[PDB]
Amino acid sequence: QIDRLITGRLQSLQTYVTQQLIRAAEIRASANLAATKMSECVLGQSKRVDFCGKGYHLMSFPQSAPHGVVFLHVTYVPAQEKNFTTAPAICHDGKAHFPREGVFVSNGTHWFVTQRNFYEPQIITTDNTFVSGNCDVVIGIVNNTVYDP
Amino acid sequence: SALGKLQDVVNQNAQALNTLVKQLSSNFGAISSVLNDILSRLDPPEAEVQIDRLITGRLQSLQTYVTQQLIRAAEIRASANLAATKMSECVLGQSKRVDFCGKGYHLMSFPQSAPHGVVFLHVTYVPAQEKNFTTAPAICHDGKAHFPREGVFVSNGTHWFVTQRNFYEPQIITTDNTFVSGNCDVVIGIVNNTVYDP
Amino acid sequence: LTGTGVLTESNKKFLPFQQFGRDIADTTDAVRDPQTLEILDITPCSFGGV
Amino acid sequence: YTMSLGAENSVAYSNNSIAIPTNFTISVTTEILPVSMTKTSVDCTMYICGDSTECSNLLLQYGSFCTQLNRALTGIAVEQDKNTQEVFAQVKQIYKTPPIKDFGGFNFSQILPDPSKPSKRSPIEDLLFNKVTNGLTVLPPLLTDEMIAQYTSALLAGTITSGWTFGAGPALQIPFPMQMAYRFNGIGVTQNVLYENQKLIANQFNSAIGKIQDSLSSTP
Amino acid sequence: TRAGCLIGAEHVNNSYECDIPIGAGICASYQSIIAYTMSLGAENSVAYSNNSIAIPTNFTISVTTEILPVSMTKTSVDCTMYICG
Ligand SMILES: *[C@@H]1O[C@H](CO)[C@@H](O[C@@H]2O[C@H](CO)[C@@H](O)[C@H](O)[C@H]2NC(C)=O)[C@H](O)[C@H]1NC(C)=O
Ligand SMILES: *[C@@H]1O[C@H](CO)[C@@H](O[C@@H]2O[C@H](CO)[C@@H](O)[C@H](O)[C@H]2NC(C)=O)[C@H](O)[C@H]1NC(C)=O
Ligand SMILES: *[C@@H]1O[C@H](CO)[C@@H](O[C@@H]2O[C@H](CO)[C@@H](O)[C@H](O)[C@H]2NC(C)=O)[C@H](O)[C@H]1NC(C)=O
Ligand SMILES: *[C@@H]1O[C@H](CO)[C@@H](O[C@@H]2O[C@H](CO)[C@@H](O)[C@H](O)[C@H]2NC(C)=O)[C@H](O)[C@H]1NC(C)=O
Ligand SMILES: *[C@@H]1O[C@H](CO)[C@@H](O[C@@H]2O[C@H](CO)[C@@H](O)[C@H](O)[C@H]2NC(C)=O)[C@H](O)[C@H]1NC(C)=O
Ligand SMILES: *[C@@H]1O[C@H](CO)[C@@H](O[C@@H]2O[C@H](CO)[C@@H](O)[C@H](O)[C@H]2NC(C)=O)[C@H](O)[C@H]1NC(C)=O
Ligand SMILES: *[C@@H]1O[C@H](CO)[C@@H](O[C@@H]2O[C@H](CO)[C@@H](O)[C@H](O)[C@H]2NC(C)=O)[C@H](O)[C@H]1NC(C)=O
Ligand SMILES: *[C@@H]1O[C@H](CO)[C@@H](O[C@@H]2O[C@H](CO)[C@@H](O)[C@H](O)[C@H]2NC(C)=O)[C@H](O)[C@H]1NC(C)=O
Ligand SMILES: *[C@@H]1O[C@H](CO)[C@@H](O[C@@H]2O[C@H](CO)[C@@H](O)[C@H](O)[C@H]2NC(C)=O)[C@H](O)[C@H]1NC(C)=O
Ligand SMILES: *[C@@H]1O[C@H](CO)[C@@H](O)[C@H](O)[C@H]1NC(C)=O
Ligand SMILES: *[C@@H]1O[C@H](CO)[C@@H](O)[C@H](O)[C@H]1NC(C)=O
Ligand SMILES: *[C@@H]1O[C@H](CO)[C@@H](O)[C@H](O)[C@H]1NC(C)=O
Repeated sequence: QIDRLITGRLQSLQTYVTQQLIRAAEIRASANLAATKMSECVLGQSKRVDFCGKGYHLMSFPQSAPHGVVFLHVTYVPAQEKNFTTAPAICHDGKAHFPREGVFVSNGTHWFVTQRNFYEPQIITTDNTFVSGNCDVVIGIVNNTVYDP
Repeated sequence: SALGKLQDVVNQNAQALNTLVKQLSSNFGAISSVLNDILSRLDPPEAEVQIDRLITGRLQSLQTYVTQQLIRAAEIRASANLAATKMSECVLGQSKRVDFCGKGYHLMSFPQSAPHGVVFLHVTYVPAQEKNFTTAPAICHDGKAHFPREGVFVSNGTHWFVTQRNFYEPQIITTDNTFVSGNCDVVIGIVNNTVYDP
Repeated sequence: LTGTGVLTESNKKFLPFQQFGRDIADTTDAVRDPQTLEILDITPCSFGGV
Repeated sequence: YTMSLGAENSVAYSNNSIAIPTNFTISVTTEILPVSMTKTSVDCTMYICGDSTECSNLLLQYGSFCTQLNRALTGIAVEQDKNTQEVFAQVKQIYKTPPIKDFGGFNFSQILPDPSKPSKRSPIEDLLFNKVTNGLTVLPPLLTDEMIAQYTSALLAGTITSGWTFGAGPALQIPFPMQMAYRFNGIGVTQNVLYENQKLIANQFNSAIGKIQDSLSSTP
Repeated sequence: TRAGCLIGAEHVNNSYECDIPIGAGICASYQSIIAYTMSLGAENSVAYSNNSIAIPTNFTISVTTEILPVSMTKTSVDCTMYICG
């Protein structure tokens, strides 16, 4: 009778230890993920999409929790978008001009260059554009003047 | 104790094998742990019972050994996937991920073979010998606000310069390393300094 | 009802028909002395790892 | 019903039109990750047999099963402490914020430790700790909750006062409206946008931090 | 201690790095055997102000080791031979 009780309790204890080992593997994977988020979102700014919150990641703050960690991801979300007419290049003096960092936009009558993630229109100059080739190659090039300072 | 991570895996596997070998010495409630002794001592009606007890004990031991072997195989597979990720991102490229390829700003990495493992020599850049400077967000000149294109405005006490952010290399604040956005009335903490024109 | 434990005074007020006490895990942690109607907590003896 | 995935959003695509954002929202979101478990240890001999010597004499016939169970539980117990060590102890310098909280309008009082509380926790961390409710032994964790809160306080002080520089070497101080501008340039937005609209970004950040505290206090 | 009763270790008021973990913030070390509350790290107050920056003037090329296990010993057990021979 004691042998029956011993083998039953030993089977119960082996089952408990096996499922505890499986849960320990799962918790170790979650903790490795949490250490990766601590290194990449808190100790630096991450370019990885949706790794440190929804939106363009700015920073993160760690908070202790009972058997856990809570990351407050501070992110940048674009808002209040506006339509503009765009072109890949500007044709001027038989030369093709491409934006150095931004994008050509038009509000209907005038052409500007702006940064990609925020509307900040600037006059298309030689300082924010670069010249490559003529106007015969680029599909969709439009005619506009390019100011010279 | 430098190579303790590989030696831990080797010791765990050898200890699991030693436990599995040691479990043959247990009779599990039978009269003996040796099968030849039972088969040479007993008639098959009672040797069937003794062999059945030995079989269920050894089968329980073997199933237990296979269970922790599969758990350790999952752990080693996760570690090997991590090692393959480090080989792809630290050796075959330069990684922007902080502390993924060593402490500091990661420059490059070297792989080295190890018994059942890999050793990454992470070559990183650590800043050192830092110095205080008085800083400003923008330079006010001719009613216009000037901001650094890639660097930062610093001052050693009397003169203003622009430098790259991770190394002190002072340069004259010009129109070639600054850009103009707005007037001086909006930016909090803007200071007055001249901006040279080449 | 037999067992091994440290028998201390208890602040649990039993109803007069109740004799023993159980926790969530169905272990006898409270009991009534039959001689004098008083309630005693049964704390397990303080075993530990060495 | 048959479930609906999401609202249809026909994007107005054409070959010469673009959509450019004119504004922004500073959005703070929560991510909760488990790190460790309760470290449990089981006396296998006492669990199977208690104090019965005949039971232990019969249990010795099964060999070293109890040793394997105890060793597996010991490995789990030290793995939890290793997990907490890898997650929270990523800095060897304990940083503190300056006594004057002049960060250019940015408010961190909900995430910095409260000096009035004896546990030295943040209000958010205090709310998080309030919202969580036979041979068996529970081993205490190696790092107490006070020291884990101290580690998070050091990480917060480092990322507020020194940027990402403390994670790559010595902590190099930088004003927070400059740190923010650097982060803006990391996501491809010019520094001027941050500087011109610094009051609005600080107000949005403080409002989002308050909404985080309200959402944690209002969601079970 | 909160972990239990510790016999044979002299409790000190100083804080060091953890050598042998006891638990609940208690660690032991040999120097006789002493027991202490661990020190998390060296204390460092960053000199923050709203108009001062720290710029590095030099650098260190630092090489660090990272050891990662890849495989185990490939063991196979004949189940019939192990149980029965
Ligand atoms: C597109 O933007 C340009 C530049 O902002 C607009 O041109 C201005 O129009 C206003 C309103 O008549 C005038 O007061 C300014 O003198 C104009 N500036 C220049 C440089 O011409 C233009 O009107 C806008 N077009 C549309 C359709 O909105
Ligand atoms: C943009 O300007 C170019 C050149 O200034 C224009 O190309 C001319 O088109 C006319 C009419 O078809 C031809 O007679 C010329 O020979 C072309 N010149 C060259 C150099 O190719 C082009 O048509 C203009 N596009 C727009 C939309 O105004
Ligand atoms: C900050 O740096 C500037 C540039 O190095 C220093 O200006 C020089 O000062 C020396 C010392 O008299 C002169 O010989 C040079 O002619 C100065 N250069 C210029 C361009 O004027 C300035 O003195 C430094 N300030 C402090 C407080 O050390
Ligand atoms: C930086 O220069 C600006 C522009 O010259 C100064 O602003 C002037 O301040 C005086 C004194 O209050 C006023 O009378 C002027 O009307 C201001 N002009 C403008 C355009 O705002 C500013 O005070 C200077 N700052 C420092 C620290 O010297
Ligand atoms: C940009 O212009 C497009 C095209 O005119 C707009 O798309 C339409 O928006 C209206 C407004 O409700 C809808 O009724 C149409 O069904 C949309 N068309 C398509 C193809 O989706 C778009 O809204 C404009 N964007 C902005 C920011 O004004
Ligand atoms: C950009 O959005 C912000 C809010 O997200 C706008 O700020 C609001 O401005 C209105 C009117 O000026 C005020 O009533 C609100 O109180 C402001 N909100 C905050 C949080 O300060 C801002 O005006 C928007 N800018 C543009 C150009 O649309
Ligand atoms: C930062 O935010 C905190 C909390 O939102 C502000 O503290 C509040 O101050 C008001 C005005 O004195 C009190 O009525 C509240 O009770 C305070 N809240 C708490 C939680 O203490 C604080 O004023 C903000 N600014 C600074 C510079 O700390
Ligand atoms: C930059 O200046 C600050 C303030 O003058 C320095 O911080 C002080 O450093 C000394 C020396 O360790 C300490 O005794 C003071 O307590 C510090 N002050 C504060 C407010 O923390 C800092 O060391 C300087 N940095 C450099 C690189 O020279
Ligand atoms: C930057 O730090 C390096 C340390 O690697 C300095 O190089 C040392 O310079 C001293 C003084 O001449 C020599 O005695 C050492 O032998 C040099 N070390 C090495 C490895 O070459 C370097 O001088 C420092 N530079 C500055 C500007 O501080
Ligand atoms: C866009 O397509 C229209 C036809 O639908 C064509 O007339 C126009 O030239 C195209 N523009 C570009 C930039 O490809
Ligand atoms: C820094 O704070 C001081 C007050 O101590 C203030 O006078 C000064 O204008 C501030 N500077 C900036 C750049 O915010
Ligand atoms: C039982 O005997 C005890 C002995 O002191 C006495 O106090 C008590 O009144 C008796 N009756 C009951 C119901 O306990």
